[PDB]
Amino acid sequence: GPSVFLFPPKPKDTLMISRTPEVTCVVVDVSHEDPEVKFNWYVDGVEVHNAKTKPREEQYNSTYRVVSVLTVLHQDWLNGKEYKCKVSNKALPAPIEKTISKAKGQPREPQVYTDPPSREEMTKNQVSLTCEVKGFYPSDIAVEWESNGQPENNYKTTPPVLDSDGSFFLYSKLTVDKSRWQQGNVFSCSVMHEALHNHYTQKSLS
Amino acid sequence: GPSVFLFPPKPKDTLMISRTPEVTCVVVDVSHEDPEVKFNWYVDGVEVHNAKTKPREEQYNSTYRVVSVLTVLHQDWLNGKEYKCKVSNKALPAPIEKTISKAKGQPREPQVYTDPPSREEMTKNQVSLTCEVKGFYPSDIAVEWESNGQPENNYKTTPPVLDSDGSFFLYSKLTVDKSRWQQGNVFSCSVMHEALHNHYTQKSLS
Ligand SMILES: *[C@@H]1O[C@H](CO[C@@H]2O[C@@H](C)[C@@H](O)[C@@H](O)[C@@H]2O)[C@@H](O[C@@H]2O[C@H](CO)[C@@H](O[C@@H]3O[C@H](CO[C@H]4O[C@H](CO)[C@@H](O)[C@H](O)[C@@H]4O[C@@H]4O[C@H](CO)[C@@H](O)[C@H](O)[C@H]4NC(C)=O)[C@@H](O)[C@H](O[C@H]4O[C@H](CO)[C@@H](O)[C@H](O)[C@@H]4O)[C@@H]3O)[C@H](O)[C@H]2NC(C)=O)[C@H](O)[C@H]1NC(C)=O
Ligand SMILES: *[C@@H]1O[C@H](CO[C@@H]2O[C@@H](C)[C@@H](O)[C@@H](O)[C@@H]2O)[C@@H](O[C@@H]2O[C@H](CO)[C@@H](O[C@@H]3O[C@H](CO[C@H]4O[C@H](CO)[C@@H](O)[C@H](O)[C@@H]4O[C@@H]4O[C@H](CO)[C@@H](O)[C@H](O)[C@H]4NC(C)=O)[C@@H](O)[C@H](O[C@H]4O[C@H](CO)[C@@H](O)[C@H](O)[C@@H]4O)[C@@H]3O)[C@H](O)[C@H]2NC(C)=O)[C@H](O)[C@H]1NC(C)=O
Ligand SMILES: [Zn+2]
Ligand SMILES: [Zn+2]
Ligand SMILES: [Zn+2]
Ligand SMILES: [Zn+2]
Ligand SMILES: [Zn+2]
Ligand SMILES: [Zn+2]
Repeated sequence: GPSVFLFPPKPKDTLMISRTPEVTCVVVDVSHEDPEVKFNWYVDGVEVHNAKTKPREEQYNSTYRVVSVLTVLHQDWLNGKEYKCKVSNKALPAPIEKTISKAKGQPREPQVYTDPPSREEMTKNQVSLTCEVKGFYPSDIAVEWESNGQPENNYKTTPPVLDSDGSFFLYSKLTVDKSRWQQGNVFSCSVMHEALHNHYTQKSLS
Repeated sequence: GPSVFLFPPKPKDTLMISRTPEVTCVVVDVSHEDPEVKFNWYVDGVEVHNAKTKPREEQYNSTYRVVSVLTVLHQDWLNGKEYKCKVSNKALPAPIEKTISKAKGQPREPQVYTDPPSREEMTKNQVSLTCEVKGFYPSDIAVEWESNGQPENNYKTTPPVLDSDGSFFLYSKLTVDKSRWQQGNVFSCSVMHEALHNHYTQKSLS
């Protein structure tokens, strides 16, 4: 019969109050004989009624796919509230229930350190600026680079790695030509994480 | 019917001539009515006959599982030879063929840099020694730490990350208490990779 998938908000949407985090409940393999789909949403077991369900959409494999979106409150998600999607369909023996929440566990604030290019690499035409983020929990995190208000997008970040103390770490490598680095330009590593003050911090390098 | 899975050698076994890399051809879901399994092995399409097939082994879901192991030559694997496992069974319409080789692509030698703890972290009771390995291809790689001939095992390494030039990088973080680091002890980052001389290099820190 039908199958339900429940997806969390985009991590960056949970960390910036300016943005609207949403949870998305997707039902696939809805038949033509049983096309009616009913969604019920609960927040910590309390039924809520402000969800937005889109009209069914027929797929190329002859099934219907229907989606329901519930906006979530910034503080609710961060405070660990649980979001239950309940899907009812005539072709089902009983309704399907899916629950989702923010990654659970005691939060731990990242420590952010920047490291300049080593001497050996300062013989190359391009040098690595490194941002070390360690000791954070949970693993949800965003890292960007900037200089003079404008973003520096020639960077790559490792996934979070589980450390031996149960927290996470990662590294972010921004590559700039010596041209800008030897002029003394300030480059900034920006880190977003729930456990930071305002979920934000930045460390500069020069 | 039956299914075949073909697994490569352990990466570290391919980089040390002392060791014996092996490719392993696993056949699952062999029935009781058709228990006979025949393996044929080819190296670049040439049939070879030195493989070691283990006796069938009945599983808890009422099927047989049978495994064939072919030793591979250090230089053959590194030189991109292709290993074909061919499985024949009466319950099959036609034999199943699986081919495997070393990750393909032009090799690129890693650059290894070590970075000492930043000043900010030197206020903590434990400091991070960092080993940056960048510019390597393919992504198969091994990284360890040592000091005075003995291994330093309190470390974590990020997975390889695909860089913007199509090569890979990673970082390895060894955590030691200031006790050993302030005594001036030499810690060594050891990197194994096909494209290094003897597939090995090391960079020390102090
Ligand atoms: C009939 O067709 C249905 C529609 O599929 C589309 O229609 C045609 C055109 C086909 O060509 C399809 O290829 C095409 O995609 C099928 O629906 C799919 O069903 C499967 C299960 O049978 C679902 O698989 C599950 O996918 C989860 C991830 O889904 C995200 O990622 C997909 C890309 O990787 C993407 O297509 C999805 O839309 C969704 O993408 C995210 O959506 C959210 C919310 O909208 C966004 O917030 C994100 O930004 C999106 N991110 C990305 C990267 O797009 C998996 O998580 C899940 O793995 C789970 O199940 C596995 C086992 O399967 C477990 O092991 C695991 O632990 C976990 O529980 C799972 O694979 C798929 O999502 C459905 N696709 C869509 C679009 O809804 C029908 O299956 C098909 N039926 C038949 C009989 O043919
Ligand atoms: C009947 O039972 C068979 C035996 O399974 C065991 O028996 C009983 C006790 C059950 O309780 C089982 O849980 C138990 O495991 C089943 O065989 C299994 O079939 C599935 C497919 O149906 C196979 O899945 C495939 O697994 C690949 C990885 O396999 C490695 O990792 C497994 C753990 O993750 C491990 O169990 C395997 O032994 C193997 O482990 C490696 O072995 C090599 C060589 O020996 C070593 O060199 C490594 O060091 C080992 N590494 C590790 C970590 O152990 C996957 O790669 C593969 O994903 C592939 O297929 C998927 C789709 O499924 C693709 O999407 C993907 O792209 C890729 O192609 C796949 O999942 C599984 O390996 C089989 N298990 C064994 C032990 O052989 C039967 O399936 C089952 N049948 C029925 C009808 O019940
Ligand atoms: Zn229809
Ligand atoms: Zn719950
Ligand atoms: Zn907040
Ligand atoms: Zn039997
Ligand atoms: Zn081939
Ligand atoms: Zn060699």
